[PDB]
Amino acid sequence: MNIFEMLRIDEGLRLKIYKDTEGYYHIGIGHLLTKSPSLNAAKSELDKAIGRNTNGVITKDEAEKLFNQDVDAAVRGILRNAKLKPVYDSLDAVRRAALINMVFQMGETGVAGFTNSLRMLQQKRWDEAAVNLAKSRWYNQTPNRAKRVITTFRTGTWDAYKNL
Repeated sequence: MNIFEMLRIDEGLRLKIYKDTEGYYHIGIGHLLTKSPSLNAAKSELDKAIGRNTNGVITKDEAEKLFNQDVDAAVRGILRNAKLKPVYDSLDAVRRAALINMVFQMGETGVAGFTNSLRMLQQKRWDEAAVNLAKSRWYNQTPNRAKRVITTFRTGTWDAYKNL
């Protein structure tokens, strides 16, 4: 199992513009188009990202292309982040995958704000962090996903994703 498979599970794959749980427009494999109300705005951003006139629809290859660029940017974001870097460098390979997942979903900025949970992960206090992490809007809005990542940090294995 790896980060691409993991996120492919959590995000799904939609070939047409769609709204995610917070009503924002996306496409592909959890690719944020725009934060605004305009489908037009969204269609606009989509064409600029793809480089062609899409008319709100893209191919699988196109989606995978944005996906690879997005995974790439999440990792780089973590590495350039003063609050995130040390945490990530202190973790094992599986746990690193869980942090990249969070970053991909809510942004560096949103993750760097889980201050207390970050300290706990850094100290290898697995069960304590998992409870802290669950005290969040993030867990209350998308509990099944949040749970999967959380057990992941807890246990350091892919158990939560096997059978998916």
